[PDB]
Amino acid sequence: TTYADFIASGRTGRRNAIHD
Amino acid sequence: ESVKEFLAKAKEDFLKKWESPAQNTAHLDQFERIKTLGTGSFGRVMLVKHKETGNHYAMKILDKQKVVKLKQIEHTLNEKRILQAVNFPFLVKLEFSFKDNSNLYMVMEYVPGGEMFSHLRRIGRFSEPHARFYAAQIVLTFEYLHSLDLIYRDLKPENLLIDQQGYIQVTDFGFAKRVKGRTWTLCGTPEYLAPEIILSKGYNKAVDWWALGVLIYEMAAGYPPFFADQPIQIYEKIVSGKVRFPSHFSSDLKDLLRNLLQVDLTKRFGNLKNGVNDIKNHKWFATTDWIAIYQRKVEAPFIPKFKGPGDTSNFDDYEEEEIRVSINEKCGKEFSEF
Ligand SMILES: NCCNC(=O)C1=CN(c2ncnc3nc[nH]c23)CCS1
Repeated sequence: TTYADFIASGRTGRRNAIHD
Repeated sequence: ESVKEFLAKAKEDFLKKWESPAQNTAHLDQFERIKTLGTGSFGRVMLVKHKETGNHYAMKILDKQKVVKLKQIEHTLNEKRILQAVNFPFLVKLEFSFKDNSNLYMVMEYVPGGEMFSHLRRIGRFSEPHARFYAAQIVLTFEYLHSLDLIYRDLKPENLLIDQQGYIQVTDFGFAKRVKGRTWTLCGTPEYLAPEIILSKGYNKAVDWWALGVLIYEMAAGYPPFFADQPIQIYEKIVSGKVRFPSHFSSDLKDLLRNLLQVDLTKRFGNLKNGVNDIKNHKWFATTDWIAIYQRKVEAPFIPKFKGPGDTSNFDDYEEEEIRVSINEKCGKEFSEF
């Protein structure tokens, strides 16, 4: 499931901004 | 056209503060530090108590040398100039600002219910009426901000706080900018970037309406429409623009999202001739009373559980660090206007 894929991903915590 | 009349007077109030910004309105010694509520690349935010009134506030601390190193001087001056000038029920209030030898300080109203991010991840996803309640508040806030020629550029659940009555308070204006033309800075958060930002095109306020589409999707689904383990892979997904919706999304929600998550600027809702009213009058918002939302008369679907006056259970725990103030002034010329 997409939910399962998200929860196993590295981006479920607070996400940092980019300013590149 | 009483929205039109509200906004005309809103602009006159903003411009007076924009042209003559408040400066140096408190001092670090007037506050007792209680607890770190948040900390990352963006800086550090602490719960503090104002000694003379006993009021509680959230104090953002920025290291001047780190701002210079990240080349965020102008963005930081943007943030304080803009935040001290705006006034809207769903924007966090800037109560004081000041600087010392080492740091910049922005003292904001303390919002005890925690970040929407926290509740969204724990609960999993919001029901459509619950997500619609928050979305309506963002729609009105962007209408207010954009009429002042402000672009927000960092919408995400991490920047939305929940107050004691369950309403949203937008925080972190680090990327906000007053601009009438196009602008070009690559900034924001990967999952929320509109395609034109990624493609280095020059862009305008339409990127905020794209970000609203990502937020509504993330609230209603529990995950964002474009995710992957690394940002480069996220950008590839965004620029193709193929969105799949969960089977439980209503037909109206999918239609609103196809018009917000629209790569074609000539078709993206918010950006057309009819402006924000294409969104306000969409079928998904048909049960929404926009005036009652603004007046905060709608009963909120979720009320934070709050025990003490400076109770912090709704925020995570962080390693407390010192607030070191060097003996010598750092970056004096860079931040003279702060
Ligand atoms: N790019 C992420 C930005 N994150 C923050 O700005 C933080 C804000 N926090 C606050 N908490 C309570 N009241 C507040 N008033 C203003 N900010 C407040 C703590 C969590 S992190």
